[PDB]
Amino acid sequence: MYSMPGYFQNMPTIGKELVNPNPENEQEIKAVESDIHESIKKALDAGITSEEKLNERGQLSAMQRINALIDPGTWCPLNSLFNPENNKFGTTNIVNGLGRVDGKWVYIVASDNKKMAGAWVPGQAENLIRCSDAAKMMHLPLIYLLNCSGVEFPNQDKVYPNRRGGGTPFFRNSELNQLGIPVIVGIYGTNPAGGGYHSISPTILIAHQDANMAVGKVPAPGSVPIHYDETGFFREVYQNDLGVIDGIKKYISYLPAYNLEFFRVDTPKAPQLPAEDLYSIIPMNQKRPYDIYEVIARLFDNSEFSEYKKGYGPEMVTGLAKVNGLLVGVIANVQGLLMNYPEYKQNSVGIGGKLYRQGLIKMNEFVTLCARDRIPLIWLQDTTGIDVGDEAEKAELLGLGQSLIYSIENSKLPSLEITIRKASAAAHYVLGGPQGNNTNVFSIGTGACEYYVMPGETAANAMYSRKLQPIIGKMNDMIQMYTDKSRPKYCTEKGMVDEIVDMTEVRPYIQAFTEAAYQNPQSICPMHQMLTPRSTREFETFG
Amino acid sequence: MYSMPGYFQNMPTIGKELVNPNPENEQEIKAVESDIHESIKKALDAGITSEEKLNERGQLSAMQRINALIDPGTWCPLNSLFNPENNKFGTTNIVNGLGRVDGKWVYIVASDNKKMAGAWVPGQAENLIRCSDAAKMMHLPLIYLLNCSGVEFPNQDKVYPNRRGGGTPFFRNSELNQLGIPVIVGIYGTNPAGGGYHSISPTILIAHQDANMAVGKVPAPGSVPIHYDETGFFREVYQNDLGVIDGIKKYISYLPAYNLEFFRVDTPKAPQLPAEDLYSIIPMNQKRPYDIYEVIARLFDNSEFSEYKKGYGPEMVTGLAKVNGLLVGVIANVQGLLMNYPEYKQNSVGIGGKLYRQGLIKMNEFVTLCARDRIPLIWLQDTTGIDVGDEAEKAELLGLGQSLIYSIENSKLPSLEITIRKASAAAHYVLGGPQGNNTNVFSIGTGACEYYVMPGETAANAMYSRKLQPIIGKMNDMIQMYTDKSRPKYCTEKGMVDEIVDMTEVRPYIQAFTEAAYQNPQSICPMHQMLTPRSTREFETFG
Amino acid sequence: MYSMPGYFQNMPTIGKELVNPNPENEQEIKAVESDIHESIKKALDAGITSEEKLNERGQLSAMQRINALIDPGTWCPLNSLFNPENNKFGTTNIVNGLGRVDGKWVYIVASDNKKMAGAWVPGQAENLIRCSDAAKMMHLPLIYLLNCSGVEFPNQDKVYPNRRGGGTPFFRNSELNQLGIPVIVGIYGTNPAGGGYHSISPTILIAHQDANMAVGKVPAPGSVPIHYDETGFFREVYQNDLGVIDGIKKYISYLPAYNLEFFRVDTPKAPQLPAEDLYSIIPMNQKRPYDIYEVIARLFDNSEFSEYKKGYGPEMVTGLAKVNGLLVGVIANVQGLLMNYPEYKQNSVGIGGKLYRQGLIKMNEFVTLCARDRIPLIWLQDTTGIDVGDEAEKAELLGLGQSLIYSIENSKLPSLEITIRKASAAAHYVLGGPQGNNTNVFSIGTGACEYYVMPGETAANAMYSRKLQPIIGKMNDMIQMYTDKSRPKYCTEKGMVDEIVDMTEVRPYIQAFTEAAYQNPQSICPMHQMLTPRSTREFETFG
Repeated sequence: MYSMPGYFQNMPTIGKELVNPNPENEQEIKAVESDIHESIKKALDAGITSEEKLNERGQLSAMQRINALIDPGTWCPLNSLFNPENNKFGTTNIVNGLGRVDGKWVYIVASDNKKMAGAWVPGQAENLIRCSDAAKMMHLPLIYLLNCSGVEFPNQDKVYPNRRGGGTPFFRNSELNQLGIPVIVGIYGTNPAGGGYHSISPTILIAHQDANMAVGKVPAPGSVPIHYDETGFFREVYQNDLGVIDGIKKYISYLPAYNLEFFRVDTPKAPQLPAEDLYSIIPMNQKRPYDIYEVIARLFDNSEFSEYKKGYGPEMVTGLAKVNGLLVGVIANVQGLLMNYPEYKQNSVGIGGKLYRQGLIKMNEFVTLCARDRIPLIWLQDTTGIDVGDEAEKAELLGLGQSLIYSIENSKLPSLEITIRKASAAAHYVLGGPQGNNTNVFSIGTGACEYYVMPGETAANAMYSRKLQPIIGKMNDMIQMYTDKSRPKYCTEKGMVDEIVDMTEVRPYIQAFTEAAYQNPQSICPMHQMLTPRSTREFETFG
Repeated sequence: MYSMPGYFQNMPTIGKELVNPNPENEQEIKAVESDIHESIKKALDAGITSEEKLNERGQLSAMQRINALIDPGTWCPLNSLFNPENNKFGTTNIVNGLGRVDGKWVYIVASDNKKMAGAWVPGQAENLIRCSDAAKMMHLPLIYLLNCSGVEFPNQDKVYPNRRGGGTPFFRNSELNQLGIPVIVGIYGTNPAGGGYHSISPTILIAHQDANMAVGKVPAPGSVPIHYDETGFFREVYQNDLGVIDGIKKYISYLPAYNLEFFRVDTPKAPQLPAEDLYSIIPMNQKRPYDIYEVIARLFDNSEFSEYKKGYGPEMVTGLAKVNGLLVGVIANVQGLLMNYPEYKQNSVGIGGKLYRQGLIKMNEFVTLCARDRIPLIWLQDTTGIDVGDEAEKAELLGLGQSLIYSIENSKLPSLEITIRKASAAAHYVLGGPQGNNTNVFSIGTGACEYYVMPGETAANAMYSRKLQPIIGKMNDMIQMYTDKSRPKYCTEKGMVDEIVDMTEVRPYIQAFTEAAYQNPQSICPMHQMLTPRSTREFETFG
Repeated sequence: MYSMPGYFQNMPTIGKELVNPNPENEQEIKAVESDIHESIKKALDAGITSEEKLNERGQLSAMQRINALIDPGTWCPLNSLFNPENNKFGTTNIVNGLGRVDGKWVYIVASDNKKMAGAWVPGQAENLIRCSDAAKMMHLPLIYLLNCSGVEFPNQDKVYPNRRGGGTPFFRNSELNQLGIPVIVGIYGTNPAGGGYHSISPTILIAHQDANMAVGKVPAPGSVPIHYDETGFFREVYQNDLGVIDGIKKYISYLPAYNLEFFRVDTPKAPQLPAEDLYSIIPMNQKRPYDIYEVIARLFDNSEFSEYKKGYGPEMVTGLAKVNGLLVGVIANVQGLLMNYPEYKQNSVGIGGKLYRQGLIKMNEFVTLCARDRIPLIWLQDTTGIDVGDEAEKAELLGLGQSLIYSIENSKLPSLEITIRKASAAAHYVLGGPQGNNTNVFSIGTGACEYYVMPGETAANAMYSRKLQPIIGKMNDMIQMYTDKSRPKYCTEKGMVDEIVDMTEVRPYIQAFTEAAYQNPQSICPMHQMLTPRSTREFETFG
């Protein structure tokens, strides 16, 4: 009951059973992961009010609202620790991510009512734009669990004005609507001005009986007697938080969505090798290489993988894989030394994690093929950059990196980026990096990830070279600075990567992304009209 | 030789001769203006190298390159003092704005080679995105005068990574290209990594004989012997800065552009009343009202203006005007008390600068009419917000403000916003504010402008009310804070408004915007098929 | 002064000097050509009034208006003999095609005022839609030389009503406008109803002093005293036909257009081998093969050609060429027997003109590559179909033909199709056939062309096989029928091919198409970001 089994089923299998486990490496990754989890716990509990205190007053917390809304085990948080402006509570006062509601993936934004009743705080507008952008790119419904008191008077200058401030999301909600993407808001508590516009901008308004939305024992402006009884802007009103959630569930049940079976090329299948091995496979020792095929084997269905142009551009892996039976294009760095590579140099060894002419061209082609086939791209980054020097320049490397950018921009397909370890240099950008604002929905990273323009020592040796012990002290300060400012938690705090996820969460996020991309795609390529599988086949049989 | 003179020529004239000039007011505005000019002067001269020193080494400064490129008197700088991250030199290391080249308006970005040879600095990516966005919205060619050494090692974390960092503009350049908007780069000096990608991302590459672009007495990687002789990426090479500029001029001469006469409905005509009167008309005393018609009379052709729905929504002026013979829709706040207004209240007086039901609906309609007619919108803001209270709420004010946002988002036309004085509350957003990222090309402000969520005293009285002398001291601190953080220079430094312009520069910026919007529009409504003029007429004759 | 000379200049040259000329073949082609020219002459002179009689009355003919408008030698007529409904005068009462005006290519439609003063006749709406569609696809200005008396009362049922009747072009003109494509009308004589709407629908209205346009010694409704003096719909009025033309020239001079130099990769160069040899090269004996490279050598610049995947899919030629220095992708059938081909059969010989797996995939890829690179496609058809049988079916031939359709539809680029000889079967469709209404601007054919579903004898042998002399008489009748209904003139009369052009006119039409496509393209791929040249190179060097 699937198209072209000859192409899409019984694909080459990859990966080996993990013969030599590494407990110390696993220990190190999990300690990054534990720290992430601990920080999130702390950030979610931070504020001026507790879950307990809110509950007594009649209010669920953001997470209680989310957990009430979603199918169990489907919460994929993003921007959990996003806090670029260093808010004391450690958050942007919203909780956001992907969740599934009776089988339909939705993008969720929940005001954190522990923190000045979900007030605007520095960094929040940016966080919200990342949410609407994800919804836009995926053509995925946006859900607000809204409890927003608007602007705090001390810091209005950082939250009220400007191109990408508190006013942008209301336009972003109109754009979503004009693109045919529904926004659904559950309206809680007092929402004047900023919250009022967050309340009115969505497609569907579900209100709490005690909630209000307004421009700005006299009742709070724009309560239910007004926005239900008079204006009719509140389409439905409910006694309590859970009723509002169930109202939301109801309108979500109304939303268009494919039965994903329509797009499957196979029965969903678990990987053949366990994800827990990733804790041994992906080295915390950034100098150590690993086999990327072992990672791909553990993230994609049945450890199946159909490689595009294997042997050409061996610094990269590009090929098709399946996620819950759905087609994705995977683009992943190869680690390790590459003998007699690259081809434009004599007697040379190539460094895995770097980009050369063939990998760039191979990627350009693959993106373009997947673009045409409407197959979403998942990028697995572990990169140290593009090859440098005049031999690299003559090999067109600069133009090829940019060609890839162009190819990506041309794809107009939702894309996921996963930083396995290193996100560095121009390579981070061109490898479906978060800099492609039209394509990259968001990015995630493992506990083994790190982000920099270039390595600490490279930067230090560069800026201080012209010293031809105190200078060596400045150099090592810079190196440690670069280390400090490239740790997973710091990177996600600045939003360089949207979420640091556990090794056992990577596939789930891939599953969430892929199923959300196929939920209601805006463009289709029938399987029998797909070019990637054919060109892939032809390369294997013709040379 | 123009369509429908009966509609578009001999429009009602507006404005009176300035009978009572105000030298003190003029003195106050010009002192803001002088401070702006002084700061710009200082910021342009700041850095590690002088114009003199660069010239000797063979390099023109950003401004010398710009002035060499553009028709005299056509430079309309934007973001001159944009510096949200507080860079010590006071700039984002680029100089940007609109310029005209042999009659064709272009968007210009010039690396400031006085400042670490045009290195990436905090705030620069954002500044650059404002440039590409303007080019996108207007379908206007983007010109780089590029001299970019890439990343400074101390601050890479603030400039290299993230969704809207140093990598975004390369995607933004690809998008421009895919939208059919050409990017032209004059490549100066050393451009590794970041500069390399700034060099390769454009459509046309004009290089200086000593310039280089690269991924990253051995020659600097990717010099002319490489990118001219080998790769051919440098399409043209020139001996000197001026040759590069002339190369750029040549490719600009190749670009498509209407003779604006095609779109004119009239001979360009100067306003009938002089702009210097604006210095008396627009009060620096923010409590004093003024006649907006006196402003509109001095900014638009022949002081002509064709008002839409005069008498309905008297808190707003909406109507058609001409800019160098071209049709624009003007939306401007009315100042002064409005007797027996608004209509949903009894025995009431309306405050000019505020938005009520009729003005919102009138604006919704006018935007929508202009959208259909492909007439670009110029918004003149002097606003204190939307009417508040449950009578305002029953009058649908929240929904109408949002309707306006939707209408704006629906217009998909380039729009200019000019803050005459007050940019405050939700009103700033909905009045074609910079929060509409798809529509507002940029925004400008006069020396009389000020930006806040709400007035200082309102915020102070709000946050401290529940004190039922030291508290009054905290309140007055906040008030002074709000004043500090709402001055024209501060607002433009944070990019709340892109440029503070002289009263005598407002029309020129309007002329630059309008002519740039009509230079190569992506959509046309023939004049005889326009609805705005007809509906306007019908309202005047039918009631 | 061009990008990447290493890729785009000094391309492999092709073709040989014509050693053995064939006067009889040349005689046969030219007799088809002479017949075409004679028929056009006759059709242009047919009607109720002569050029002489019109001139005396103050009216130029369609062709005099066209010749007055265009640069000499640039007229590329289309649909000259289009007459599907068998109008007695042999035309659709309009004259249409491509013309150049002071260097700007435009699409021209001229009412034939010899024939019931340019009245609506059967087939005319369809002819007009082919004109607006071409203008749309190429983003090329549409010019009406209008002299249209509207509907003839005897045949209103065939011209007035329905989805694609006399009313469609007015919507088509609005769409052009909304797409930013200007329509310019010179209005001559009496234009009531149908002509009135043809007059009002354009962007720019230039009227003759005695002309009128209207909904429907009392003056004809909507004369100059009305539509100039009152309504202002006539933007300009002129004394005479030539003044109107010069008015039109003026507004055309106002239109945006690239200097084509912007897009050139080389100096325009004539082919190295003369086109007159095509008269010997292309065999009128449909059983005889020829070398397609000899044709490509004579149509494209400097007989240069950069082949994509030479040796793979040898039934097709796909590669880049230059037309007046501009990049085009060429897709052409290979003639002759192909030893040991195709690959999915054993001990087989392939027939040139047929499509097999590799050529289909190669074409899919090339279209997709050119799509990404924004390189317009020129298809040279000489085809007898796609390989048949279950070996062809297992080789996915049906799915690959459809994949190609999908690829073409995905390209969203203007495309030209030239039927060198045979346009038959599904192959005609998939080879950038006129059935791709979003992509194929129009199609042209040589005097050696012929169009059928399948050959006469194939159809005869198919329908009568089950006769297991009078039946052989029915079969030969059908064969002769198929011959009758597949001749160049008949095919163009039915609009199967838009124009039959002389062998020496093919390149000129290619030059007209290509320059028109690059005049104002809606999307750009910078040369250094193009993938086709790189993938082409990589195939040559890697295997």
